[PDB]
Amino acid sequence: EDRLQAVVLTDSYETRFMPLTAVKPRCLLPLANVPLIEYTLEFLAKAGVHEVFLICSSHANQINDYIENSKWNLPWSPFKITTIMSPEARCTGDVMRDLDNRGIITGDFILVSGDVLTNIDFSKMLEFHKKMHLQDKDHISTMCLSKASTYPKTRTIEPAAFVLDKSTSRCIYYQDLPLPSSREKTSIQIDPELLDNVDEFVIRNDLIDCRIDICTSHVPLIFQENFDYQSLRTDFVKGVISSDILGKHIYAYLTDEYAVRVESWQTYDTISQDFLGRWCYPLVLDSNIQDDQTYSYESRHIYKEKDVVLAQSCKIGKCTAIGSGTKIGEGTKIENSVIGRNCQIGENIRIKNSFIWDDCIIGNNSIIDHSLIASNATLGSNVRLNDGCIIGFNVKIDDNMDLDRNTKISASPQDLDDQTLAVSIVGDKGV
Amino acid sequence: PGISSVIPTVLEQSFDNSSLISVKELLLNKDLIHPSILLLTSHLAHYKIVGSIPRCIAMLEVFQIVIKDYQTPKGTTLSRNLTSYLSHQIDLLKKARPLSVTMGNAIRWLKQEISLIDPSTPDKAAKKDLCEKIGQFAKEKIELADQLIIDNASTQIEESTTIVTYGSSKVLTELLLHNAISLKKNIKVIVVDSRPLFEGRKMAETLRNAGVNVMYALITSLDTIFNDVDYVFLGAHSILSNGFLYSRAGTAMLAMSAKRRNIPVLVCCESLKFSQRVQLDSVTFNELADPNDLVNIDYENPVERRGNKGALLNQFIKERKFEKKKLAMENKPKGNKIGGKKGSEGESKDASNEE
Amino acid sequence: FNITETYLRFLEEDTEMTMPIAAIEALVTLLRIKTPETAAEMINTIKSSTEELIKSIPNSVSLRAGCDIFMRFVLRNLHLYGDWENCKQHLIENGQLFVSRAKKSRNKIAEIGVDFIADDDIILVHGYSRAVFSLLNHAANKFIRFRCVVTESRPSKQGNQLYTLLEQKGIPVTLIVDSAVGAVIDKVDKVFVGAEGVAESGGIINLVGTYSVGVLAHNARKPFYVVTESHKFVRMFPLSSDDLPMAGPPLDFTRRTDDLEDALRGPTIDYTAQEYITALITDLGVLTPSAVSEELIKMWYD
Amino acid sequence: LIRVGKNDVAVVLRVDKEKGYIDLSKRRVSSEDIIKCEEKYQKSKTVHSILRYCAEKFQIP
Amino acid sequence: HPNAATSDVNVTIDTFVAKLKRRQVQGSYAIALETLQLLMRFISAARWNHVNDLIEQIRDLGNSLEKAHPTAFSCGNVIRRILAVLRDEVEEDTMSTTVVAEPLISSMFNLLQKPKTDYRQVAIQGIKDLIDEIKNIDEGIQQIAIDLIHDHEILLTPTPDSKTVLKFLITARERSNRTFTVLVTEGFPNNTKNAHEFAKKLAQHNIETLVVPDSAVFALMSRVGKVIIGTKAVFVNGGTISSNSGVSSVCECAREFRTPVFAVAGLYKLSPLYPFDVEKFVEFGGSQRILPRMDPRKRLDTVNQITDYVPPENIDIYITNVGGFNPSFIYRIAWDNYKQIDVHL
Amino acid sequence: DSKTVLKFLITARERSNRTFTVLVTEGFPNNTKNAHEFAKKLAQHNIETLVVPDSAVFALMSRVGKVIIGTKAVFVNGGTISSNSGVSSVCECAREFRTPVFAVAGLYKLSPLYPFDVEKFVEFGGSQRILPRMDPRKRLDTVNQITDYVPPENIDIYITNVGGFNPSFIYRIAWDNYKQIDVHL
Repeated sequence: EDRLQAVVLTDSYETRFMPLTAVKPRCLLPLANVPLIEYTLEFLAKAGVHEVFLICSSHANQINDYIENSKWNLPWSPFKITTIMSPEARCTGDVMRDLDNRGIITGDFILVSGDVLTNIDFSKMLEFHKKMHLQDKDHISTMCLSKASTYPKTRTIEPAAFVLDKSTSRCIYYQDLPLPSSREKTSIQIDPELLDNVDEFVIRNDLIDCRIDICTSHVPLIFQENFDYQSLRTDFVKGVISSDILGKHIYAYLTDEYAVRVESWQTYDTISQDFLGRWCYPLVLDSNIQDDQTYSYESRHIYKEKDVVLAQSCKIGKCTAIGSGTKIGEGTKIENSVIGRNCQIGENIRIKNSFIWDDCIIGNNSIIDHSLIASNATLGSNVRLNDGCIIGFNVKIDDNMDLDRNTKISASPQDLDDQTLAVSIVGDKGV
Repeated sequence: PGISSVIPTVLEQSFDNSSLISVKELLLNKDLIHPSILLLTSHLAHYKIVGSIPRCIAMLEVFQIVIKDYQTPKGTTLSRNLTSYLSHQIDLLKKARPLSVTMGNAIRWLKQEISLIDPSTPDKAAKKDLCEKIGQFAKEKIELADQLIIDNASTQIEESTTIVTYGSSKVLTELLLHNAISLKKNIKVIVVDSRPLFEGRKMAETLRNAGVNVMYALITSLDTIFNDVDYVFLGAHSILSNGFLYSRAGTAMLAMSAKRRNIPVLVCCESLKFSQRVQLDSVTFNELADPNDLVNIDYENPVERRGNKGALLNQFIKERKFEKKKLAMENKPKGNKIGGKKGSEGESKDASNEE
Repeated sequence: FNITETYLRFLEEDTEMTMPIAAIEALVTLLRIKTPETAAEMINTIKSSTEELIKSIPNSVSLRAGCDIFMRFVLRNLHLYGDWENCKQHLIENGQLFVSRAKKSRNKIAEIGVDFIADDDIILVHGYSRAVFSLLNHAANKFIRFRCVVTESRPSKQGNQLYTLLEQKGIPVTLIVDSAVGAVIDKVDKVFVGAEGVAESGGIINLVGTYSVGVLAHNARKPFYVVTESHKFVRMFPLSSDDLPMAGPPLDFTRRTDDLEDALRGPTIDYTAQEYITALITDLGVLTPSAVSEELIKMWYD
Repeated sequence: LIRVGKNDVAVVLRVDKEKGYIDLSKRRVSSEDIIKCEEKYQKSKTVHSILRYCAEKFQIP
Repeated sequence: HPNAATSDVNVTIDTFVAKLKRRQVQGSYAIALETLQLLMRFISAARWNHVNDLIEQIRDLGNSLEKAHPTAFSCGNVIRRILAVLRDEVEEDTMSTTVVAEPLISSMFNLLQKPKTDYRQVAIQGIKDLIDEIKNIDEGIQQIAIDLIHDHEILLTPTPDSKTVLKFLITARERSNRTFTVLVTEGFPNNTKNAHEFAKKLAQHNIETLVVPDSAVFALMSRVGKVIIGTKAVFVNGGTISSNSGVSSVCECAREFRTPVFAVAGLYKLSPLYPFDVEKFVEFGGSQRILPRMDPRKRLDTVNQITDYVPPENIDIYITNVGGFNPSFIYRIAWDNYKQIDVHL
Repeated sequence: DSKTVLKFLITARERSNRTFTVLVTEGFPNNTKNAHEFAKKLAQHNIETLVVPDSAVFALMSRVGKVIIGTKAVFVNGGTISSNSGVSSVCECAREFRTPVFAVAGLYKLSPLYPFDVEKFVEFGGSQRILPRMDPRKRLDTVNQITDYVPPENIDIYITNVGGFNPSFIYRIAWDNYKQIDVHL
């Protein structure tokens, strides 16, 4: 039950964020107006940590600085942050190998890939895991899966068709399909290797990725043994099914309450929206986590920090949130959009269903629809943006532009159109 | 032949006169009875959507169907044991689900029709005309009235709206749909739901089927909402000779709240649903159902958990009962929308003696 | 020929004429020029004229009501199924006659229906209506002992005018402030009304401040009354406590623009609810409880 | 009642042969005459229908 | 002011914060106990020497606690009481150090006109006093309780969430010769299970229980005689924070009907700071708890609130462990427990 | 007192299964004897009777469910003049505490004349049965009224031979049997 170490895969899913992640590390980017790492840390604490470990890689100095800044740094914390520093660029097998080389591995150690923030109480889960362990020697690792709104629709990267058990809760098949977006390989398989032993076959698909694992003493040794598992989902579960290490059990925890991990950009937006609303049991910003935070709760699902001002006569839809150091002008038509920290507003702006990051000037006469504006990137006069316009680092949107739907703009100070220098591409400008 | 017996749960102490109990599961009945009516009654009994408007229409349709199917005997005339049959049917209906004001009206109309064409006519000549007459009546007194109401509603909004809503009534839903679509205004709809039979959920579904900006709440969750919001609406079932609102469940509290927060409510009325019967209390005659209406816990209707509660007769020394139809305050709702566009509830019986 | 011109014609005199009575007369005059036998060339044209009049309005309400009444009368007229001439003649006649009847009605109001102020019951009156003043003057004439109370009218200084009209009789009166209305309910008996129109819902279409007064009356349980020449039922439904067809803006939210200007736009028309009419003085006999609604029903046959 | 689609029998009272103002009457038409009117109207309708589809097909007014 | 000065003296602040945030602590009593323990820890460990400086430190701590959590009030109140206790002793000490003291009674004009050291033991004693005060509220009210409700009269009871209220009801019910009927409203999205439990308990207790759907209050109001608020926190102008959901409407109804509204709570729940608003105080529950689905539920923004506020108007009487106080009187009581400078930190 | 009201009561009592409690106010002057007679009649059939003092209404009105009056005179705006003794205060109390009021009435007993002032229609009564001997009457001033008027703000139902009607609606009923012409002559 007690004494459990935390190991979290950081600096791993870079470039999966299609424009971002190159100069500053993946996790250091400001999520919901305040750093992503903190939420994850809090979650870990809630679960039950005794020492914090992250597998940092991309530019370690900044990570070190962050650690220095952080609250877990000085004596008062039950757990300190001392990140594992390794050679540059390596996969999850390689990461595991590195960890093994380093040495600090325990019995019931915790392994979470990427960054996650959800509500479900973990103590019960832990207890269940322990019980399972107490049953037989062959039990391995824990899966986290949650139910969704009947039919799948906003799921293409990970629409896993889980064939599952009710009596023992154990996986039978795993498949990722591009069927809702590109109808080319519509395929479902039922393997016969565990067919005439289970009998209670349940065919399901409507479940969401969390990538949170409680790992026993078997896992790192297994990793060390088999160099074919460079990944952890598509190869691993299949291998387990196939009985590479013969006759072993895996758990599939099924919860009625909502649980999703961080993956893409629309998904990120959805997560943010959820956080803003009361979709997960207690999660709030107004409670204040990181030192200098001065957040306060308001009615009509509205979040306001201190040093926050919005002016009179703004007839609005529903749900708005503002960061600190913000001055908002007069006469605006707004529906379900979010404005970040130290963002300035002149006059006359229409906004619908949006999220805005750190220090982004919403210029005079501008429309933001389902589109993001990132750190130091600013909007000037007469910009007409549409649904899903992704903006990265230092995109200085200056004078007169019209960008179409689903357009992606490059970040780091290359592969995709529209660049960092003055005005985004409508009339060719750059180097 | 037919026998009642076996009643579920405790009978409490108060409200002990109304027929509400018994024949839920079918086990032996009378011989040469047409079963469509029985089926309809069963449907009515296990219904969770119906509210004021459609039941009577459905009944009318069923009657029409019966008439169309009706066989005139080879020896006897069109009405001899027919009346007996009708009586039996009525009794069955009563046993199943109480006959409302609308139902009474329908019965009266039927009687009138019977009086009009009395024992003299053959097979496919009388009923051919009768059916058509009925159809014409249906076209006239109901659909057109509804249309009129809709049109009244259309004009009733001038500049800007933010509304809190409640009710299963179809007319209100239709109005809302109209607001959403063929008016293109700055409409806002906040939904209130009720526990015994689900209406709010249905309303929400309907809204979704259009794609509207929708807030959602319940009976108790009211106070925090009003922190800009103006209009309030309700839907009534029937009004008596007295002028008091003899309608369904959670309306009156909402109305009171609205009154307190300083912007009143408007309810919609029908130019047929008025009764000779006189009552001013809950005890006289009320819609009463089995206590199974308050069993389900959290989120949805079909879940069933073995956690805290799940017994009725075994619950010793306990008196579990609930009300469906309420008698709302007379002075509280301001506007009423009938066939004559607009007017106060000081009318009461200004259509009853009009006949 | 114009009804507008006719309306313009009467200004300084009046006091004797009663709202629609003059308007109705004008309408009748307009009718009896361009062949009143036909129905296609006539009713539609009349309606158009009425619409034009409505469009042209600066600040007047009861005209529409009057027009509606006239229309109703016209409708009533042609049901005899005899000949077109006689009915037409009757129609032509019924305008001056109607006007005459108004005076009779007024007389009836002033002699029979004046037993509400008799035992020195101090009358709380605001809003200048001619009927009210007639009642006052004819009370003075009968010697039926009385005292008057009037709240100061200061959007356009009608209060002074009212005071002057009260000096003609020669009876002591007092000034009242409409914020210190809560201060005095002690010796003044009941609240009586001179207004602009009668509502479909039941309440009254009145001037600058009325709802507060109504509230105060309710608190004090001293019954609220309306004194009018009874044919000002305007086709308007006040569905809420603050929504009506209005001559001006509803509580006009002004911007800080110039120096001492955008504030004098006082909400000079207001309303109070239907549960306030204990009695209303009507010329068709003293009938109130739900009388207006009944009348409306009779008119629209529903 | 009486909205859109329902047929109303009428006799012409007053015609303005100058600009266009027509007066009509329902109650003046007798119970025997109503049927006749309907028949005529039916016939008229058929004639119009006859000269509608045909007009469309050859593509002429 | 966050944690910086605390080294090997006090660590439990973080634990307290955790308890506040993710809810491992449940019930106001428990919170109060925790607060007391914290105070004890502070006292047994921290360095004194000066008195004013100590007071300042305490104030700072209080401020920090406030910053950490608002929805907990009992915790705050206890601290304030302790501060007040300290204050009198401090004043006494000052009076001795200086060496006229009292004219006739406690008097005004004190704010206009100019007004080695031991205190640890006194502080300890104050904590003990606070504990004693907390111990039992019901054992101090139930003597002024079987005094209001009588035979053939009918009660209306919302909020069975406060543990005191249930106990009070049970005490009222105890008698064999007396008979009365009880109506219990639900309050769906936050208090249904609790209500059900209460109903079950009533049934067990040999009393005529009546189950009420939240809608059917109006069709039974003609028979209604009494109204009891199940409050959790008390304020300056008499007002109270309820133990969540489905009270306000009922209260309003009662007011409309002019039907008696009593308030049962306790003077440890009494706070020396005004409810400047309701928005900062009352929090919302979970929007997920009303309606399922998620992906098309972005459109379906649903509203649900836990806690409830009642105005200083619908409330009438507050019978406490001491006795029957009133909405326009509780200020003095507050003062008697929490002193002048102690309110503003 | 009247044989209509009495008969109604008898009819009510006939179905004795219905739980009804009879509270009778004595009525200070003339009504006392009549009340006693009524009680006696009730006792004849076997009906439970409780005697109420006229002073004590405020201490009872919060408990009383429904009120029935056997009035003599019915009016325009919904008010009534009843057969003497303390009604107005009771009605006021009812209004304050919110209490439903029934009335046994007849349309022939209903009057088309409107009562406009309290100063006229309220009838003062004799001080013969108040104080014996007339020498204290020199300086003191005894104020007494026998028959009283009711404002329409209170009563809500008029059960007649036809049916129950609304007070702010009874004018129509009256006019369905009477005219506007036959009032002032």
